[PDB]
Amino acid sequence: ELQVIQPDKSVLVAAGETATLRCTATSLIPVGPIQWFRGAGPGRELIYNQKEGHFPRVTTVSDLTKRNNMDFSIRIGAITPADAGTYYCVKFRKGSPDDVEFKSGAGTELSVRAK
Amino acid sequence: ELTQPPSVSVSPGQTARITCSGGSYSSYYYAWYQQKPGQAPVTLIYSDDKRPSNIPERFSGSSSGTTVTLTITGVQAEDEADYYCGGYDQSSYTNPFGGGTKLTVLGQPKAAPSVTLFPPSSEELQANKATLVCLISDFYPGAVTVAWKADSSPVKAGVETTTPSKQSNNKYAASSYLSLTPEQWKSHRSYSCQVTHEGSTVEKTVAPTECS
Repeated sequence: ELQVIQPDKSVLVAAGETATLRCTATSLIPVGPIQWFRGAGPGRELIYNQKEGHFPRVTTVSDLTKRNNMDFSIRIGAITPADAGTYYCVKFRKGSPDDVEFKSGAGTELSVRAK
Repeated sequence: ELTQPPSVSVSPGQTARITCSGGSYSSYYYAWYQQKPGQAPVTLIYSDDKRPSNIPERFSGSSSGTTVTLTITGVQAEDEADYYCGGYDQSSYTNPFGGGTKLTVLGQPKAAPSVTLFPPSSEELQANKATLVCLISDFYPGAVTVAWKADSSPVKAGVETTTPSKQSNNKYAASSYLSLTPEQWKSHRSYSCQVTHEGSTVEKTVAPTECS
C-alpha cells in the first residue's frame, strides 16, 4: 500500500527567502493527483494542485511531467510570517463525482523568522 | 491492449455507448478522441470523465473495472466518425489506444444505389490501358456486391473504394474500377457491372457496348 512521506517535521526560514516543503510517494498506483494544503481541517487552504490551477509563488522541486517522477516537493518563494503553519502533502485517488483523499504525509510545520 | 467494437449504430436523437476493455480502473487514466478520415483527432474526454469547454454537453465518459465508456446523448448525423479510446497505463508508462469504433447512424431507411457506368477514355487508350468504372451513388446501408462481366465473370482485375457515411444524408457511395489491357478491351464487346443491394428487389445490371 502506497505511502506519502514528508521527511521534515519542521522547517525554519527567514522572511523573503524560499521555503522547501518535501514530499515523496512510494508508488504512482493507484492513480490520482497530489495536492498540498495548509491545515488538515475543513477550512484547509489549497497551496498546490497537480491537476489544474495557477500557483505563481510555488515551484516544484522535480519535473512533474517526468512519467517516472515520485517527488512532489515544492518551494514557496519570498516567504512572509503570513505563510507560517502546518503543510500537508496529500494523495487523492480517482472517484466518480469527485476524487477522494487516500493518503497524507504527517505534516511539516513551517516557521518564519521575521525581517 | 485496449479492445473496442469495430462498429456501433444508433438512430438520430438516441443514446449510444462505446466501451473499451483491457484496462484497470486503479492503474489507468482514459481519454476519448474523435476522427473523421486521416485527419487530426479531437479530444472529447480526458481523465475518464472531464470535457473540454469546446466539446458539446452530449458527450460524456466514465470508467470502472477493466472498462472505459464514451456516451453520446442525442446522436446527430454529424457525429458519424471513428471514436478512439486512449489510455495512460501508469504501471508501464505507456499509452495504448483501441482500434477505434465507427459510429454508423441508422437515420436512413434502405436507399437503393443509383448505378452509373463509364467506359475508358480514348485518351487513356493511347497510353495502353483501359480503365472501366462503375459508380454506386447515395445508398444505405454500406453492404453491396459489385460483379463485373465481359459476359464472363472477371475476378481479381477490379478494386473498390467507399466514402464514409455522409455527414448530412447518411448515405455511402462506392466506385469499382475494372483494369484491362487495350488488347483485352478491344477483343471483347459487352461491358457490365451487376449491383446487388438490399434496397434493390433484384440485381441491377448496367452495360455499354465498346464501339457505341
